[PDB]
Amino acid sequence: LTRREHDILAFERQWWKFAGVKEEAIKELFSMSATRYYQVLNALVDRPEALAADPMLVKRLRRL
Amino acid sequence: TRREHDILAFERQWWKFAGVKEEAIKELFSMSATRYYQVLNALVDRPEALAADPMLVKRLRRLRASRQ
DNA sequence: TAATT
DNA sequence: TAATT
DNA sequence: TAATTAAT
DNA sequence: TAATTAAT
Repeated sequence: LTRREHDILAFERQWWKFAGVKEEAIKELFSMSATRYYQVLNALVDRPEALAADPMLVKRLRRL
Repeated sequence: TRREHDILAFERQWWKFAGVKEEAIKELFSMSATRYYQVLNALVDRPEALAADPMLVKRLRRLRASRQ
């Protein structure tokens, strides 16, 4: 289906631009490079206050 | 520790975006996300997929070849 | 770039 | 330590 | 003593 | 398109 494959290419194309918004947001919200954010992120997941402050978040993230 | 605070809300709101992405998947192609990801790996590695966009497929192969 | 200096 | 690397 | 993607 | 021990 080409009339539906054309839709599929756009759908993932936009959701790519959103992670870019996250990258821009992280840079302008924390004055940090976008990946050092993720370096300490998985470390703080394995801390009891992280699983107490927001359970579903750390649950999904630790699941990786 | 207030940086830790707003980071939690940040990933929380972008977790909701992932949730919005899941619902967008379920109501645009009538497809569960699991089979959606079961075919995504079978389509990105195609000659036509690489041809349409040079950066998209390259990022997809590079990042998963580094995470795994 | 990214903890490490 | 503290911008600078 | 339950849960959950994921496997087969 | 569901099932099921079994894994983590």
